[PDB]
Amino acid sequence: GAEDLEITKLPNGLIIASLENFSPASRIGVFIKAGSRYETTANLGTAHLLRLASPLTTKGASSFRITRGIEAVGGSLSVYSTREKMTYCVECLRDHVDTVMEYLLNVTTAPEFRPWEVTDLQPQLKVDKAVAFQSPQVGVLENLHAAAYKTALANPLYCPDYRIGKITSEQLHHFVQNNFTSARMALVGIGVKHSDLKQVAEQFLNIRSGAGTSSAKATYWGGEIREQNGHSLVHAAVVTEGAAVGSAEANAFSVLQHVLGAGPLIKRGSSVTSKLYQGVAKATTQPFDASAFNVNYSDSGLFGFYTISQAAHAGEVIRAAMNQLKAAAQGGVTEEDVTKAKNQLKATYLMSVETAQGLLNEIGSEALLSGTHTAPSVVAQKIDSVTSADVVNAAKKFVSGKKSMAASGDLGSTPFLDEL
Amino acid sequence: AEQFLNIRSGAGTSSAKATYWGGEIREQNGHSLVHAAVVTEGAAVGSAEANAFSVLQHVLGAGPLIKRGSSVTSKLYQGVAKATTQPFDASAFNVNYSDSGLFGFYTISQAAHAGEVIRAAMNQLKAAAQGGVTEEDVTKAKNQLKATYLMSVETAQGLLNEIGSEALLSGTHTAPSVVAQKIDSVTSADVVNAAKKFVSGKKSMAASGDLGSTPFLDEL
Amino acid sequence: GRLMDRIRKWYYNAAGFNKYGLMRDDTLYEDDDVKEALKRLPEDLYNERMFRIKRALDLSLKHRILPKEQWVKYEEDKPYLEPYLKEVIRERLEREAWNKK
Amino acid sequence: AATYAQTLQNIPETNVTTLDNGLRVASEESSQPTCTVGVWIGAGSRYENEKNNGAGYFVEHLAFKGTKKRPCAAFEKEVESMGAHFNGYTSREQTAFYIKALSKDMPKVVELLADVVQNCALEESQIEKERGVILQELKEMDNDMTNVTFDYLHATAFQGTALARTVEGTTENIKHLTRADLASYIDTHFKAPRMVLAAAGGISHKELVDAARQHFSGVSFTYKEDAVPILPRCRFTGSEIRARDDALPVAHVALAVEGPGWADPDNVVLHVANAIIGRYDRTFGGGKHLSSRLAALAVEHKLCHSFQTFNTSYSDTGLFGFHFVADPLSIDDMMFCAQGEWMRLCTSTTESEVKRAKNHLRSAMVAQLDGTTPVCETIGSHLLNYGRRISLEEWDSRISAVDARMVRDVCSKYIYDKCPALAAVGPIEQLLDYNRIRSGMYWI
Repeated sequence: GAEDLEITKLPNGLIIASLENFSPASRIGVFIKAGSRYETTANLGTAHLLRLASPLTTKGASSFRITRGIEAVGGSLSVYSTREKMTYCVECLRDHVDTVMEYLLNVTTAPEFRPWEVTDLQPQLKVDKAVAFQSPQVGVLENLHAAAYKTALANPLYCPDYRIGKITSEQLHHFVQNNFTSARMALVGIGVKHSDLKQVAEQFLNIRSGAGTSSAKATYWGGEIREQNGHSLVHAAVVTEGAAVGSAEANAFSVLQHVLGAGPLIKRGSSVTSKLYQGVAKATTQPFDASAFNVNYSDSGLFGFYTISQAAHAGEVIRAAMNQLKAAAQGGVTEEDVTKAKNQLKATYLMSVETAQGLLNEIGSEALLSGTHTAPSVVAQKIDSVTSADVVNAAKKFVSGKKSMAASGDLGSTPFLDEL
Repeated sequence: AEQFLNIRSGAGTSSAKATYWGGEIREQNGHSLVHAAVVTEGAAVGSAEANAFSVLQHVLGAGPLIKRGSSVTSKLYQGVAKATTQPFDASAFNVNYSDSGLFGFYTISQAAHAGEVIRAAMNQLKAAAQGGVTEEDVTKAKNQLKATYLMSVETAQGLLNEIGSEALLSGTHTAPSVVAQKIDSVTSADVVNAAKKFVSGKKSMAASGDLGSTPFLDEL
Repeated sequence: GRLMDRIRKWYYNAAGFNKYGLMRDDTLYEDDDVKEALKRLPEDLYNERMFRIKRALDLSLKHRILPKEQWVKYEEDKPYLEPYLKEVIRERLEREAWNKK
Repeated sequence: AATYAQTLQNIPETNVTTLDNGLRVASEESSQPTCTVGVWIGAGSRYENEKNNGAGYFVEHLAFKGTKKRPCAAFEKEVESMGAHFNGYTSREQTAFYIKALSKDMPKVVELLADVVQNCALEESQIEKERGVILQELKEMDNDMTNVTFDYLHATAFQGTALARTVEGTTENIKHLTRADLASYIDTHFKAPRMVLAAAGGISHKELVDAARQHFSGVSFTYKEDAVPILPRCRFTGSEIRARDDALPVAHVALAVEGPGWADPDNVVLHVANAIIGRYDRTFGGGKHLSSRLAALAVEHKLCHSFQTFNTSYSDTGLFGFHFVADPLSIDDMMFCAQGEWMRLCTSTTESEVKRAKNHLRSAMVAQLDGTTPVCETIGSHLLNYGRRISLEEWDSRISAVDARMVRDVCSKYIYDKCPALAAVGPIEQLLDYNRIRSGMYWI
């Protein structure tokens, strides 16, 4: 056992990916093009509430059976989502796939959003959002997207406060009817035979064809949102419009990322292979952190750096992170740096798929925003095929582009976007 | 004051200079009404350039004088009126601080119509910076200003405030005839210039409500 | 069959709650199921039930009833809760059955 | 397609070969381009004494700051530049250093590992720097109630013994430990017969062991050197420690009885038992419909922010209990229901409950082998604790033999009428009296 990865594409545009790795456990998932991106000032947060609504009664199964049912076979059911993609997946031992499938099917294609259930659920948005925001890390990213854009992506990933309790069963239904359409959905599935996963997608996935609501283009604003809140630590993120998914310039940034440094590889260790880290290190004396920030969205992307530092030293720390970006845009990139990075990137990519979750994600992401599976050797071929110039250019694009900044903490000594 | 006050001498902590940023803070909160304010570095207190703005203020229109009435003498109001159809409000915003000041307009309008309403308020500002100010408008204003000033002192509170404000940021009492002399002594040009300073200067904007149709500072 | 379909109309008038302007569902003893159902009623239905009931209590204390014109007519009686209540009970029976299994 | 039963059988076997110096080499070869290899050492704070407590942790901090063959800068640059991830940890009875890299580099990796455990530089200047760092990590960890509570749980449950100590050590030990003590610790504990080189991913057992013989040399002379030392047993004590700070927002409470220790089979039943009670946290969407009774009650009565059951094992002993986080005014009811559920375990478990508990347990064990690092962790641990690998196929066999009747007997055997160990931190005024708790240990 060890071979293939079939991938049909039914009549209505519903893509079905599949790979049998003979694992004792399966993991099926419904990827969908949907998220706070398609929200309008009128229905903000509805995507978030929908995320928390996965366990509510459906036309085929009740709130009670959904949970007891899945749990009876040691299974699990969860919903992960970004500003533009929502994944509903379930895990369980091979022998229970058929059982767990019923609920996955029901949740994504037959919700009832009964008013009362929905009313009792809403206060959960307050809770859910409260734990997430315990990481300053999350607050600035929300504000970043709100400063980097004027629409679509500018929309927060967590239901704004004023709207908690105001979302309606209508909005949920309408959001689902206009986005969870066969042409926007993919039924991926590790640990199963393609014929089986396909026979399912057919006789049962009802909500047929369509493309429904189309997200407005991602306009770029380039704003600066600051948040004075006292924290001894200041989190700052400065970016610029970057590459989009499957963009040619993408691979370039991803590499400039590792060159600048994106995450430590040695526990409690210093990062020498990180120009950005190393640069800041020579600038400040106290504890801190700095990384290359890089997001690639359907019709846009963000690139820059993210820094955490003691308040009084945010000034020196941010400047440093900048000088290190300019210094790179001016040919401050060795042919070797480009070599090292390329490896760290290939390695990171390859390790990030040992996880049942990691693999399903990789597979399904393609099968949704493509319909094909770029072989690993191909993705490799595409990565190293990035010149030392491409990298220096990416860096240039940053130093020149219009920047947007998001920071939070005791910003008393934190510089403004126009002072960098 | 003497034989009693004790914490004394010096001027202690000095405030840092007022640096100008020119940012744009938006607040999405759902309100059917959107409040927006667009300004630019205005004039300081005690500054000669003050009087000019104060007047451009009345010319553009700053507050109604007739209950439930329309403000014709308000170019800004009148301008916006021709632009939108639904209820709203618009005024000349003007603040004068020790080492700086702010000037512009403030607008309240239904969400969906904030776009048209703010544009209107703008066009009416540019239109004024391009000599769109009659020698009469300058005359009317000057009166509304002198009147407003004079009425704003009938109040025990209003009077003490006026008096005390000078005795603190000065140490003298500019006679009412003098403040009058200073006000009308403002050319029609001064006014058109003030307006220019706005259209050219770097603007900062603050809005809040269902900003779904509210424009960004860079779209004005 | 349309036999007791008459008997009902008879009983309905014998009962007499319609003289208080009450719907059949307004007269239900509020046990657990009924209590849950009531929490599910839309706002408007809920407030209408409330006024009807308060109105009846006031008549009851006064020892009066509504004028004959205002009595609810057998065929115009709204079974506004029966739908919710039927659901609440199935859910319960589902859980009960499942918890034995 | 293929059944769960079969997929379990077709799992590549774990190869183990012992060298001549006593070191054991094991691995599970997969078809993966990326791999994980590292050494799992049977050492930790339990092996420390009152004077070197924290050394093994201090050694964890230097383990990566360079060896003698290649100083700090070089070492890091060499690992970073090959896209390899270097990580590790140290607990009460087990330490580890492992690397995540491409199978291609497997041999160079093994050389790096062996260089780390055998040749730590222990630079005098570095030590003074990690000294301040560790002191900082102490103040940070001091604000993690969950760990402060488990430390206290050990501190009292195993009071007056080695297991009573924390892994990081004391403030004193850290302010004074010497280059010598750190050297001594390494030279005393990091030894072949007590280590295991485990690897998972796309790797040839043979290529592994070959690269092993090459870099793991140090062959012992005396019989003392290759004899694995038996630790003095740690006495358990039913008792409590209450650290009260009403200023803290929520309280943490942990209760536990003495567990059997790695070797014992009952641990399979205990884990099944823990699955019945399970866990919870305010973000479990299942809410009031969760199968776990304690979870349901927690939801229905807002009993706590979260709770977890655990069966922490050690060589000769362990801790079987639960920990919850609740608001000052719900501690009492939470504890009440919790102990209540334990009594249900001993007296009235249902086949339905165990049936479900088993499935949850199966998924859990499978989920513990989701990746190379986790498979490697399992191998290193199993060898060091069971002296061999236990395949999921075996685990499943054992797990499937458990039934209601068995859960009740095992639980009664470890829980019923036992004096527990209690640790409570925070605004705990409403939780109270050991006596009252002790009574919650009997009569369903």
